[PDB]
Amino acid sequence: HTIYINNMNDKIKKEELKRSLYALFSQFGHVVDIVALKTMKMRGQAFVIFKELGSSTNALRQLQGFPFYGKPMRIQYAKTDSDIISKMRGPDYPPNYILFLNNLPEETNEMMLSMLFNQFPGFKEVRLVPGRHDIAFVEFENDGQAGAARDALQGFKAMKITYAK
Amino acid sequence: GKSSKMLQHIDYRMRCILQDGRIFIGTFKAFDKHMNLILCDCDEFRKIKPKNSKQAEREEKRVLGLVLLRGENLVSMTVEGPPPKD
Amino acid sequence: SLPLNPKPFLNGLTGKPVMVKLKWGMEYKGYLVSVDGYMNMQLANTEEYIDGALSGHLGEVLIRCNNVLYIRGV
Amino acid sequence: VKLTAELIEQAAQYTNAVRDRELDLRGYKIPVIENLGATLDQFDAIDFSDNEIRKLDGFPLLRRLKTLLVNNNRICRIGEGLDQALPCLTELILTNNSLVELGDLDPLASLKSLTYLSILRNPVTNKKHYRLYVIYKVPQVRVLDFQKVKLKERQEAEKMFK
Amino acid sequence: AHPPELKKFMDKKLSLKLNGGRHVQGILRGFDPFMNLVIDECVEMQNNIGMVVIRGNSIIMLEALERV
Amino acid sequence: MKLVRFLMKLSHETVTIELKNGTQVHGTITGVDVSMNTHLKAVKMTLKNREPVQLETLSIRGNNIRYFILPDSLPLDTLLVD
Amino acid sequence: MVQPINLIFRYLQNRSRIQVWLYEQVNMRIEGCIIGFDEYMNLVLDDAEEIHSKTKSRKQLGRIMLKGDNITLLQSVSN
Amino acid sequence: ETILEQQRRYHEEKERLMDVMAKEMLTKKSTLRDQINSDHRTRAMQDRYMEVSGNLRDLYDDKDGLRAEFYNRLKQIKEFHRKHPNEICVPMSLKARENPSEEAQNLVEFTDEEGYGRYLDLHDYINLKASEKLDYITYLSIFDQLFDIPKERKNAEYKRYLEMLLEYLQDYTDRVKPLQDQNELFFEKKWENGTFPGWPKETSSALTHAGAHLDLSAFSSWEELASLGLDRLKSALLALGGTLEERAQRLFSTKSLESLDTSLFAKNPKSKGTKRDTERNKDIAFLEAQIYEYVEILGEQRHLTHENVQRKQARTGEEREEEEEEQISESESEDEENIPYWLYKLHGLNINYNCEICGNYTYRGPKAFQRHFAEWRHAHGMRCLGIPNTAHFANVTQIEDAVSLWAKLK
Amino acid sequence: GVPIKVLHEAEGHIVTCETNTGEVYRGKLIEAEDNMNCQMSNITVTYRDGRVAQLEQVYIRGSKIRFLILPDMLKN
Amino acid sequence: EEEEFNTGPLSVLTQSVKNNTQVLINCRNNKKLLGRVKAFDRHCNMVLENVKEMWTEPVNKDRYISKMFLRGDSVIVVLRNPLIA
RNA sequence: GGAUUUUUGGAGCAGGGAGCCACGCAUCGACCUGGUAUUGCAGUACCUCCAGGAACGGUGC
Ligand SMILES: [Zn+2]
Repeated sequence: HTIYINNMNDKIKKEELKRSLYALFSQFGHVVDIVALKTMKMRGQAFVIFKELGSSTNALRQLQGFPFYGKPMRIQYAKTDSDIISKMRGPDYPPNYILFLNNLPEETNEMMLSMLFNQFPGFKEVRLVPGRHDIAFVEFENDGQAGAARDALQGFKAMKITYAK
Repeated sequence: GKSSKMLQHIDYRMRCILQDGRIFIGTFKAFDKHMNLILCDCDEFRKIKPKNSKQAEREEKRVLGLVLLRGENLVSMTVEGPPPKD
Repeated sequence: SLPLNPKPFLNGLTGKPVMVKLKWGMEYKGYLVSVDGYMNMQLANTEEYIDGALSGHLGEVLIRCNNVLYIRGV
Repeated sequence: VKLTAELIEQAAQYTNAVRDRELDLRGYKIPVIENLGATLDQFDAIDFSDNEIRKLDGFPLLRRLKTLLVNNNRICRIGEGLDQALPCLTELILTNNSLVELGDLDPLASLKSLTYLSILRNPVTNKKHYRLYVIYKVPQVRVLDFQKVKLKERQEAEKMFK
Repeated sequence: AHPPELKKFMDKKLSLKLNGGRHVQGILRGFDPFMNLVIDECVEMQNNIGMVVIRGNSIIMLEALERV
Repeated sequence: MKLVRFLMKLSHETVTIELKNGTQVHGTITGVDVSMNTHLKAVKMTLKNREPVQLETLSIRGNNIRYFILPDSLPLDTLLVD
Repeated sequence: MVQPINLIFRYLQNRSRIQVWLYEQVNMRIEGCIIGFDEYMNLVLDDAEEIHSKTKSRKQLGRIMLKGDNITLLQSVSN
Repeated sequence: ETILEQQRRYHEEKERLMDVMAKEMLTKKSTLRDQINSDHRTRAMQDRYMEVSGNLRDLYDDKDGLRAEFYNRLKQIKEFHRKHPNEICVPMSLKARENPSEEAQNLVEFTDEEGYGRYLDLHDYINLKASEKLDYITYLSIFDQLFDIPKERKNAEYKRYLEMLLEYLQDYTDRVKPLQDQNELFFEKKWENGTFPGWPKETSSALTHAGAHLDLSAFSSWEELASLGLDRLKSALLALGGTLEERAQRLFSTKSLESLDTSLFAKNPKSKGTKRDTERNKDIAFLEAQIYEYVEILGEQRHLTHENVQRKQARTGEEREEEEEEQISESESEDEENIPYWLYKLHGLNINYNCEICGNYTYRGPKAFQRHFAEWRHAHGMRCLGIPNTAHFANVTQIEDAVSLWAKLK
Repeated sequence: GVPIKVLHEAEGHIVTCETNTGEVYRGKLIEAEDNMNCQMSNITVTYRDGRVAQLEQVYIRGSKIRFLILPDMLKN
Repeated sequence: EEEEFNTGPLSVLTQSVKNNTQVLINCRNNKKLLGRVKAFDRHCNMVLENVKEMWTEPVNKDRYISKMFLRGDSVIVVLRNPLIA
């Protein structure tokens, strides 16, 4: 639900860094809240949390390693649930790290599935090579990479994306 | 006795000069024991009372609308206009 | 110690010299005659102390309770 | 769908990410931007992103307006009354927009309070010496494409297009 | 004799501006009928003064930085 | 006992009122309330370092008024007697 | 809930050092040991002192009965 | 950007703004005749319309009906004329277009908003027929531009001015009838022998506000006319004119003093006498001239306000209350008009029962309440519940019984 | 009083409160008291130096409250 | 009221009203009004007759009032001493 | 009905010189120039250090 952005410079102020993160995430959509603590435990770490996970996945796909205040900010899915996103919103294995389902139309190939799972930094196995070319199974070694991959591929028509839980 | 000193300015344009030096002129439609006047379409001026100024007849005039000025912060009162027809 | 009110302390300070310091920095130090129900003080033969220096004695000065900031026996 | 006073009143008014009042007119696809006077300067930000506005003009008087987020739109031009209409506008995010001409960003040079510039994924920034031209035209702009401008960058930008 | 409506800012971080150009920020634990607010671990802005009690005469305004 | 009755008994009497801010209004007081809210008719009011303005009526509150100087012909002995 | 009057009564029972800022006066504040208080929140300070915010100096005042109108914000002190 | 196509669209919008006003004039040409009769008293060079056609509300042959409404139509026409001149001033100062049209050609959408919108937003918002104003002036109302006493440029509010004059005189001897007689002078009467002095601080402070309110009321009454041109003409007439002339007193100065001759009257402004008056009382004399020009422009409106004040003074209490109610109804209206008891006891009818499913409908007797479960609007109640009309849905009379519907067990 | 009764109905609308210290806080008031004490949520506060900030929740008591500016619909 | 004023801190103003003695009451506007009080109140409100108000702006001045119904708000310190005699 | 949110006030006092521009004191707090430090999942009065500049801002006098 939030795009956690890291590897940023700590020389920027908290309000200026939150405004820069909001201006970077404003291309993907409106931002609900911004978390930017300039303490030594989280120096250089700031993120924007939205009510919808799709805008956060689009922001994590767009502004990963882009030039933001002199440093390449690597943006992925949030490992922790945001206090604003959870309040806007309102199964322990779900969402699992392996998305294995059917109905993968519009020329879904093994190389296309590998290029889609390359956005996930911890992807392990990709199996999309059937006779009907419908069932695809992408398994990742990291939960936060597979969550960002599912948020990026959520809406690629619709197609079925079922976690292996 | 009659207690008409607060009701004579009821629904009439009165200019209450506050203790900070500013004066709000407006249609005070309410009277109370604390002499708190709520002025409808009030105009606030802080420099001086505008009485035929040849140099600048409109200076620091702010339209506050329905602004309720309490009687604790008031310094003086004056008659600046009649009751509005609207 | 024992529970003593500030009104009882101001009543026990009567018959002894106390200084009523106002909000403007000046104080009147004299013998308080009596205390009122609203903690009002009247010091007889009070001497005025302004900015740490004595000014003069004005006699029996009845200081207002809201105007006087503090009352301290000395 | 063209913007109107009823749409401005039905737009959401809440706190932004930097604790600012905003008017959420985003996702409207309005071909002409107008009816900005109904807010009565109660919103410091105007979010009209992902719209179909071609020329950035028609804005009404707003003394308390500070941000104008019009990113992911088809904004290929900017009006000449930018300094007269939004002199207190500090941020104007036009990321992934239709900004191509260098003269289209010439109207953003007159905004003296403008400091944040986010014009990424656009053809105006892809031109030759585009950042130097933007720094030369807008010396008051501190952030351009999420990058700070220094005195060495100002001395480098003062040579070309002087 | 009515009490001040500080139930939303109770057990929450709020900063109240006092007289003399000072501010006290802390967690409010209660209030009084004369708007006397007790803030535990208040900070005078800086340095903290611990548990403080502010009278309602100098209490001008209070703004909460948390959820109220 | 109280000066509020002596202020309220000074109707249709010419006196001066110096405010707490320093404004001086001289004129005939038409009526005063119990909380020293005196309404004066045809009272000329002058602020500090400014020209005076003539008004038909002027209401002065008791908190913002510093001192009410009554006239020498005002019956203060009759006003103090209850 | 703990009231400010209850906290002042607990401080007067403990006889510890408490400092109260002066209303409309940021230069000087009162401090001392509370022995008791009245119904109008006027605390009686034993061995009172005038703590300076800028000068950082204390002037001896003794037993001072300060009215509650001059109190702006009262807290405890270790010294 | 296509500048020639933008200029063609601006010319089409100007033609549509002319045609939309032509359709409004053909629908009600009485407003144009009233505006021409109002502008004939201001500008004399313009030609006048036909008197019989303006009386019958006709342009050539067709007589239009009577249409608050005239003020709203004048404000909408002024807004349309401000929009037309702005679009005129905007435009006053091929192969590549055809090749770029093929990009993103696979779009299932309709594009028919090129030139029809300018006519649709200017045609005299409403669904079919709810307002005579267009979409640009759909929120326009005369309540924020006129007071209750004026009633959409039909009268004037002089009671506040009379009370301000009484407060300036610092007495209670001023009545309602004397103020309208005293203000009737405001060409040299109000400068030399007026009701109040020319340089009084109490009188002039109310007089400047009264002149500004009279100019605002005249602008609200002639918003369809050229207000800026009328202000420029009134300034040019005062700049050209020496206007106040006498047989023996010659020319007076608005100083409040006369001159022996016109040679002395021109040289008096270069001395220290008239120059201090012109430097310290230019705004007061300009406000007096604007108040006199507004009173001359709306002297029929001032006479109507005086007649209404005289009718309210000479009427009774009930007649004045009825006149105030009629004025309020005119001001706050739209522009365009549009058995025994043993049966009651021994049948259960003494106790009434309501069913929550049928919109909480109350029926007498338990028989009708249990006969709700086979009904028509109560069947719409189960349709709103989402449970099908079954015996289990019939057995419950509450809304919470829909959680045990067909999509609960199988 | 009449003003104490009229001030309590100002909750839920966009109104401003000007304090005696010069702070003007304009926003949607959650509730208002009879002694000119108002609590607002999602408001903008302007200082005497021209600085404007945004507050998620504010509460201005009547001890240092100078005036309250409400909408023109409550005047009629 | 009367029993509090005769014996408490208002006893100086009560004795001045009883013996027609001049008292110097300092006002809050940097002035001091010296004169006899014709009456007294609970809130130290006195109607002063022949009150001379001396204010320092420090230049000594004087303003004389034959009658002055002074409000009890501005009264800060009222020094009662042998000034009439 | 002189004890904090309304009326018996915690308010008074000090703002000018020099040549169309700059200022007397203390305190707190954003900041500009370069080097360096953190690769960290946080809901926050406020948070890296060294070096220079401050014609920077608010408060009382
Ligand atoms: Zn039923």
